[PDB]
Amino acid sequence: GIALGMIETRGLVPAIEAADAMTKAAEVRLVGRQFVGGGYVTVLVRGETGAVNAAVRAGADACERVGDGLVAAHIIARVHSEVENILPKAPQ
Amino acid sequence: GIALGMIETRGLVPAIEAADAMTKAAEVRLVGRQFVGGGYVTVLVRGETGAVNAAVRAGADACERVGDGLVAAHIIARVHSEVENILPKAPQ
Amino acid sequence: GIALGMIETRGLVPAIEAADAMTKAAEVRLVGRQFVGGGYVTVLVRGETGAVNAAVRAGADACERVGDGLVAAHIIARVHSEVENILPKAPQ
Amino acid sequence: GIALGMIETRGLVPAIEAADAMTKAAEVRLVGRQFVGGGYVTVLVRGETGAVNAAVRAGADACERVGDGLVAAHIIARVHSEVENILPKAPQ
Amino acid sequence: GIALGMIETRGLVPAIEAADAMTKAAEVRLVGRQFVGGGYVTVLVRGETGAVNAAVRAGADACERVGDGLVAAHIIARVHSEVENILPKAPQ
Amino acid sequence: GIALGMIETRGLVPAIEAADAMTKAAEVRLVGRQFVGGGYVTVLVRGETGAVNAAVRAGADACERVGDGLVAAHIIARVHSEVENILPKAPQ
Amino acid sequence: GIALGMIETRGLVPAIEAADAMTKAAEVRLVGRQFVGGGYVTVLVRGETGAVNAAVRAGADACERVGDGLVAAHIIARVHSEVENILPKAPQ
Amino acid sequence: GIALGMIETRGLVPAIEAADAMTKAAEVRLVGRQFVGGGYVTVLVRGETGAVNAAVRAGADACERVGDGLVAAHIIARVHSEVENILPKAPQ
Amino acid sequence: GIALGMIETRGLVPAIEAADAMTKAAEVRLVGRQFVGGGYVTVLVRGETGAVNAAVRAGADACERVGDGLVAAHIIARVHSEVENILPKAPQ
Amino acid sequence: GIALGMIETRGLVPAIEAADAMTKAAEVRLVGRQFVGGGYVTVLVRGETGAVNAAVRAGADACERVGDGLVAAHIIARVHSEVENILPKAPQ
Amino acid sequence: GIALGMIETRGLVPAIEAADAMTKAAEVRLVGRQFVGGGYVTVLVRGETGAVNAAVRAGADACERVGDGLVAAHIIARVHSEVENILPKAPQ
Amino acid sequence: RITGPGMLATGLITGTPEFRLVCAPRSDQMDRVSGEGKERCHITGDDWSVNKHITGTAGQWASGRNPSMRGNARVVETSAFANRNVPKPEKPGSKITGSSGNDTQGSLITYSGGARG
Amino acid sequence: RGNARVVETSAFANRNVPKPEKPGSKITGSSGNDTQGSLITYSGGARG
Amino acid sequence: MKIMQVEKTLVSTNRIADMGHKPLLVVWEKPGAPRQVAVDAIGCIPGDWVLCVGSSAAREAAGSKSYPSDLTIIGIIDQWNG
Repeated sequence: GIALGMIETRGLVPAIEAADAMTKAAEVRLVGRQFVGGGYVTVLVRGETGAVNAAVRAGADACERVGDGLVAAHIIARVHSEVENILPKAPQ
Repeated sequence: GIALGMIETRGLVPAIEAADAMTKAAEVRLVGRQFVGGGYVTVLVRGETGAVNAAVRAGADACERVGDGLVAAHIIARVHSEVENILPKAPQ
Repeated sequence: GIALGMIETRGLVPAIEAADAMTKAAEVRLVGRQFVGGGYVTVLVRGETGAVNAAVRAGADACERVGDGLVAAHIIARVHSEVENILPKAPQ
Repeated sequence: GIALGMIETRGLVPAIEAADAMTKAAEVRLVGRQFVGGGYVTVLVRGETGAVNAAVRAGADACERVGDGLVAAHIIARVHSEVENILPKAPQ
Repeated sequence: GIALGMIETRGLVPAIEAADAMTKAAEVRLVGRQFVGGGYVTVLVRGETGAVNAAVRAGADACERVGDGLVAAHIIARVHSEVENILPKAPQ
Repeated sequence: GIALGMIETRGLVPAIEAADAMTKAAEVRLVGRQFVGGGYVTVLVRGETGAVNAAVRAGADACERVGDGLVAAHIIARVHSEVENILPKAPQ
Repeated sequence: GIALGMIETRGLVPAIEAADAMTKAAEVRLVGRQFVGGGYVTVLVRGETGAVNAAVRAGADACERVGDGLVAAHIIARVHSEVENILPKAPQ
Repeated sequence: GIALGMIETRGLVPAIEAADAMTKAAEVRLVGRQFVGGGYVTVLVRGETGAVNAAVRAGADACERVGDGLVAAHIIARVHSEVENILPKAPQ
Repeated sequence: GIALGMIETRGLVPAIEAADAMTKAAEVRLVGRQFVGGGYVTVLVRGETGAVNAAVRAGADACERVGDGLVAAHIIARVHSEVENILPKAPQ
Repeated sequence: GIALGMIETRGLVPAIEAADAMTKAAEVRLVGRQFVGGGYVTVLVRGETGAVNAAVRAGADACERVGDGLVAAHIIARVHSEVENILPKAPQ
Repeated sequence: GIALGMIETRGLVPAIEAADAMTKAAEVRLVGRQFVGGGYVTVLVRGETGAVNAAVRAGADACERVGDGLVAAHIIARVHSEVENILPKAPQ
Repeated sequence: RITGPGMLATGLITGTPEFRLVCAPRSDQMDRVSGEGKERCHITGDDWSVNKHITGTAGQWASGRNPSMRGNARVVETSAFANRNVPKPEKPGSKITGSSGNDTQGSLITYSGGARG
Repeated sequence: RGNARVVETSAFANRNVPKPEKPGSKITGSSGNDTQGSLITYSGGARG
Repeated sequence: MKIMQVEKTLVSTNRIADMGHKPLLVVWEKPGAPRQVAVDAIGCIPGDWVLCVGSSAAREAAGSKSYPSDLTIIGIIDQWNG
C-alpha cells in the first residue's frame, strides 16, 4: 500500500503499543521502527489510505498515555518517489 | 504465553532491576533489553496474561526508586504478528 | 542545480514530512536524511536556487507543526567542494 | 476484501434500503442480514477498507430517513479470525 | 418486473391490509411477508416500476390507519443483484 | 482456560465490535453469540482468567458507544459444571 | 421508453452526481449531458415512466446538497417527435 | 405556416418543457433551440398564427414554474423577410 | 482504482491548484478538466476510494482560497457505467 | 521551464496587461491564455522558479487597477506530471 | 505602429461605438474584437504611440454611456513579443 | 501506572474479584466533501476519519505548497439567473374585446410591439 | 422482586422514535407527485 | 374516467378567456368513434391512450374549481392497446 502513517513516541513502550494498535486496527504493514536518538522512536506503517488513516488514529489514541507518550502522528497518502528512498521497507 | 510486558526506565540499573524483579515474581520469560537512546532502556517479558500482570507490577515497584526510575510499565495481552517482527525474541 | 536546502527537525516524522513537502513543492532532489543524535534529523535537497528556496519554505512550513518541529531551515546556493564530501549523495 | 461494514436498523425496510445503497455505492459484497430481535436488523458488508467506508456512509445516508431508521453504522477494518465464526458468510 | 416495493407496518393486521391493497392496485407479486421481530412486519412486492409505485402508494394509504400502522413504504426500481439474495423469492 | 467473559449489547453491531475487540486483545476464544430476544445479543468468550479480564474490558470499552451500547460486561472465573450445559460450546 | 428525465444543476459536479443516482436507481439511460451556459448543466435520462420518475426523484435528492445545487428536475412521460430532434441520443 | 413563436427560459429544462408543450398543444414545427449564452435558452416554433398562439401560450404556462422559468413568450404573426435570415430553419 | 473525485471551482487558477494538490496528496489520476460555462471549472480524478477521498479533501483545502475558490468537492466510489460516457477518459 | 505562474483576471484587458508585465519582468514563456467562461481569463507562464515568481508579482501589480482587476495570481514551482496534461504548451 | 490600445466594454454595442470612435480619432488600425465571455467585448487597436493614446481616449469617451458601458481603456506602448501571440493580427 | 488492557472499561465490568440521530440534521450541516466523502453520519469503528492528533495530507499541507495572491476584483454576474430581477418596463395589458381567448391571469405572452397576447 | 432496567424495544415503543426530517420532492412534471399522502420513499430516501 | 386515444390537437382562437392557455386535444375512444375534445393537463402525444376524467373533476384537474372543462386528460396509461 502506498500510504504512510508514522507515529513518534518518546520511548519504545509507547511505540510498541502504537504499533500493536495500528496493526490490529487495520490492514497495514509495519515497515519500520526507528530509534532516532534522544529517545524518539518512530514506528511506520504502509497500507491503503483508509487503512492507514484508521491505524494512525488508533495508534495515536493508544500510545498517548503509555510511557512518555506521543510526539507525532502523521499520514502521507502518496509520498513522493524520492521520499521513498529514505523510508524503511522492512521492520528490523 | 503470548502476552508482552514492558518496562522502560531511565538508565540500565533500574532496568536490570526490573527484569530481575519481573522474572522472579512470575512465570515470565525475558525476551529482551533494548537501549532506546537518550537513556531509555526497555526490558521486555513474555508470558501468560496473569503472569505478565504480576510481573509488571513487580518490576515497576522495584525500579521506581532505583536510579532515575520508571518511564513506562505496560502490558499487551495479545501481540499482533506484525509487531513481533520489531520485538526481540531472545535476550542478549 | 547545486544549491542545497537543508531542514533540521526534532524527530523523524517531521523530517519525512519536510522531505515530502520539499520534493513535492519544487524541483529539488532529495539527497539524504541524516540522524544527528539527540533527536535532530536533517534532510537535504539539492536543486536550482529558486527551486531550493521554494522547496525549503514549503518544507519548513510543513514540519513546523508536526511533532516537535523545525529546528532549522537553510539554503546554501553554491556549495564548496570540500563541503560536498560531508554531504550525503543519494538518499539513504 | 476483509473489512466489514455493518448497518443496524429498526425494521427491515430501512435495512434493505441500506443494503441496496451500500452495494451500489461501492464494491462490497453483502454477506448477511440478521434479525436480532426487538426489530433490529443488521445488514453486513465485506470489501476493501475504503470501499467499506464509502458503502457504509452511503447506506446510512440512505436508510436514515426510511422507516424507523438507523441505529448504527460501523466499520471493523481488520476483523479478527475468531469473529468470522459469528459472522455470516453468504446471505440467506 | 424487477422493482421492489416494501411496506413495513407495526403489527400483522396493517400488513395484510397493505398487501391486499398493493396487490389490488397494480399487477404486482407478493413475494414475501416477514416478521422482523418486535412487531414489525414487512410485506414485499415485485413488479414493474410503475406497477410497484402504484401498489406501494395505494398500500401505504390503506394501512396507515389500520392497527398501529405504517412504519415504512419504500420503492426500489433497480435492485442490486447482491440485495436479491436477502429478498424473498416467493411467499411462504 | 475455563473462564467466561460475557458482553451483552443491545443489537448485533455493538456485539460484533465487542467480540472483535476481545478477541484481538487477549487469548480468548469466542465460543458464542446468542440472540436473547428484545434486541439483546450476548457474546461469550472463554479463556484464562487474566485473559478473560483483559478481553472483557477491551470489549466493553469498544461497544459502549457503538449502536445502542453495552448492557453488561461480566466475568465469571470458573463456572459450575451445571452452568456449562447452558453455555454455548462453539460459535454457531 | 420515451419518457424523459431532466435535471439541471449549477455546475457539473452536481450533475454527475445526479446522473449517477439516477442511473443507479432505475432502468434509465443517460442520453446526454449539456452545458447550457452560465453554468447550468443538464443531464438527460430516458426510459419508461416509472423508471424515469424514480430516477428523477433520486437524482434530485443526491444533487441538491452538492455544489451550487439543483436548478430543476423534470419528468416528461411521452415526448413529442418534434422535441426529439433537440434531445440528445447518446452521451457525447 | 409562416408565424413565429418563441419561448425563452433560464435553463434548458424549462425550454424542453416549453417545447414539448408547444408542439403538443398545436401543430407547430420546432425549428430551433438556441443557447443564447448566460443560461438563456430560446426555443422557436413555426406554424399558422392560431397554432403558434396556442402553442406559445401552453408552453409559457408549462415552463413558467419549471426550473428558473420563463423569460419571454412571444408570437410574431408576420415575420419580415429580413428577420428570416436570422431564424433557424430546422432544429439542430 | 475506479472511484471518481471532482472539484469544481470558480475559475481555472483555483482548479489547477486543486488538481496539483489532488495528484500530489494521493494516488489519483487526473482524467479531466472541463470548463462548465459561466466560470466554473471542474477537475476530475480517479483512484481508490480512500485515495480519492484524501485527494479531494486536499484539493478542496488548497483551492478554497485561490481565486474565487471552491464551488464543490465530491467523491463517487463506484460510477454507473452510463455515467462513464459523460466522464472524460484522459486529460486534454 | 518547470514553474508555472498563472494569473486570472476578469476581462481580457487586465490579462493582456498581466501577460505583458510577466513576460517583460522575467524570462518566462507565455504558454496560454484561456477564456474560462464568465469573463475569467487566465494567462499562464512557464519558466524557472525565480523567474516565475518575479513574473507573477509583476503581472499582478500591473493588472490590479486595469479593468475589472485580478482574481488570482498563483505560482506552482513543480506541477505534478499529471497536471501537465491539462496545461497548455503554446498560446493559442 | 506597435502600440496597443484596448477598450473593453460590457456588450458589443458599446464596443462598436468605441472602435468607431477610436479609428476616426487617430491613425490606428482595428486589429480585433473579442468576445471574452460573460458579456465583455474587447476591441483592440494598434498604431504609433500618440495615435494610440488619442484613439483610446476618444473611444472611451464615446463608449462610456453607450449600453452597459466601459470596463477598461488601456494602452501598452510596446508589447512583448510573447504577448503578440495572444493578440489578434487582423480584425476577424 | 501500569497501563495496558486492564485500565480499560472502568465501571463497566462486573464479576471481577473487586466487584465481589446517528446522522446529523441535514439542514444544519453542509459537508466539505459530498458523496462518499460525507461526514454527516457517525460511522464508528475503524473508519477513514482523521483526528486532532493526526497531521498531514490536507489542512496546511495542501494549502501551503504553492504561493498565491487573491485580488478583490469587480464581480458582476451577467447571466439569465442574475437578470431574473432585472428592472422591467411596465407590463402590457389588453383592451381588446371580442372573443380573443384573452387570458390575463396567466403568463405573459407578447405579440408584435410588445402587446399582451 | 428485583428492580430491572426496561428499555422496551418494539415497533410499538419505537413508534415515537426520533426521526430525521422527512423527504420532499422538488420534482416537476406530472408524476403523481402527491404530497398529502403517507410518506413513500424511493432509493436514497427520496419522497416518491 | 374513460380510456381514449388522442388523435390530434384542436385550435380555437376565439375561445373564452376562462379556458386559459391550456391546450385542447381531440380524443376518441377508438378510431372511427365519436370524437370528444379534452383539456390536456398531462402533456399527451398523439396516439396516446389516456385517462379522461368527468365533469366537476375535470374543471379542478384542468386547473380551478371554476374552470370551463367537462373533460380533462388526467394521466397517460403506461401500457394499453385498445
